[PDB]
Amino acid sequence: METVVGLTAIAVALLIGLGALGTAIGFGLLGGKFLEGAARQPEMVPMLQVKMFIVAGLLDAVTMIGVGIALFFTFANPFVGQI
Amino acid sequence: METVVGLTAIAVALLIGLGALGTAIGFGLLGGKFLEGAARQPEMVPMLQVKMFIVAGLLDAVTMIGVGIALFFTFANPFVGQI
Amino acid sequence: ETASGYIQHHLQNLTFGRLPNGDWGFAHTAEQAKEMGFWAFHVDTLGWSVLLGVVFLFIFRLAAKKATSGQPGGLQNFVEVMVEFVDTSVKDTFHGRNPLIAPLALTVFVWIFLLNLIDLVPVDYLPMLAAKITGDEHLFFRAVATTDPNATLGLSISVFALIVFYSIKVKGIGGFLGELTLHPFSSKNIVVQILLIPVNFLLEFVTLIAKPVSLALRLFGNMYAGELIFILIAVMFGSGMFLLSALGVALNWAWAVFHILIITLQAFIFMMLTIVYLSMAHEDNH
Amino acid sequence: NKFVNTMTQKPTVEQLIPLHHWDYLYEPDAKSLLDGLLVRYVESQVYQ
Ligand SMILES: [Zn+2]
Repeated sequence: METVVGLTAIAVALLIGLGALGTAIGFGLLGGKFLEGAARQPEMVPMLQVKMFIVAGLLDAVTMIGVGIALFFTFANPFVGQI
Repeated sequence: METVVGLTAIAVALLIGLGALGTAIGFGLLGGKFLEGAARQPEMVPMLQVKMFIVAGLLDAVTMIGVGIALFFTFANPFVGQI
Repeated sequence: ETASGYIQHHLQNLTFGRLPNGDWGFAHTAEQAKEMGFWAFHVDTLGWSVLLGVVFLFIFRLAAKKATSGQPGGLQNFVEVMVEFVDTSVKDTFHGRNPLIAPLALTVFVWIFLLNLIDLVPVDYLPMLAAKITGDEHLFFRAVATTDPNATLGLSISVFALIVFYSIKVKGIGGFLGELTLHPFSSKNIVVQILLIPVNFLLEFVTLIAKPVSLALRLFGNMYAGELIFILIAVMFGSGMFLLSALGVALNWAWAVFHILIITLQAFIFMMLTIVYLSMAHEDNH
Repeated sequence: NKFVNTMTQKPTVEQLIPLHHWDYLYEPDAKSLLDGLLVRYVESQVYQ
């Protein structure tokens, strides 16, 4: 058990950590274009905002599937049941 | 068996974590150019959005294969039955 | 007591459920609370969420049951600045006639802000006042309701029901499955559209399920990590030293000055994603 | 003189130097373009 349980804490840290790394760089690239678009067209700000939040759903989908399987490995364990 | 099951937990975290990292940065790049184009040509926005979703399918294609194989390695295990 | 025991006690909820013999009793230990299954209730979460929601609507009703339509009194001037702010936020995103979207956004913003604000009061005050009023010395009691994943999941799974509802109510059952299987990729050839249904379903279904989870866990993560830092800074004062109980005050002050910005911002993001996700369920965005 | 009609010429003093929601791509710097376009505008006013 000690290895299957200790290598599940490393599994959890990579599922949430690699997702935390990619979402902070992805929203910083997406947001950098939203703030310039908001300057080039001050009257388009309400349209640019609703379109940015549509992209945000695509940007975080795989990251959020990983914060769920990581929480599922932290309070339940599909590997410990296999001895 | 405890080493195969423990290494499988890390294999699963590595499949989804690298996919989360890649798609989040990929959509940050793709979506950033969609907001840049939407600001210059607000008449083109409905056409640009259709072309953005054509590319979104190519961007997440391999990532989906990775999360499909990752879930397969948690609820079933092709390695445990090979020992 | 030890620092580990002090931290372990602050992370347990007041649970009530099916004991080994009877459906009427409070758990006295964390294990006795984990034995209680899905058919249990956190009485501190439901006692803080319901009490703060009724205080908000009662105060907003006092300024609606007697609205002047002329020069406003101090109370109604504030309530109208909030309704005007929410209505403007909804009109810059939603263009339809739906009467539910505007009061929902006001309810979501003001309630979440109040459930988050109780984190600023000192962390041992309410837990000890509950123990002194009850006569116990081992009573579990957590004040900040948005630090419980069940409370934040309840708020998002309910917004998700309204998203699946309005999507079927205006697009029809055919339009709901159409956006879920014929969008974003469509083709004239019958063999091609059938081979594109699995690809369209993977793309659209994943994004839909991620909406409620991301709304609940963004709120839970910012509040749970926010209170953990206050509990950890309180252990610096538990040491009893002088040059540590002086450094702790600076960290607590700096963290509270930072946390009031986070508490205000998290209520605004939850409101804006509720407005955006309900508005994109009323039109074909593709 | 301003050409009011074939029978009337009006002498005038006119100021020169002290002079839709989409943007151009501005291939060279927009500030550089302005520094050039304004000189062509004053010359075109003097020529007219
Ligand atoms: Zn569509």
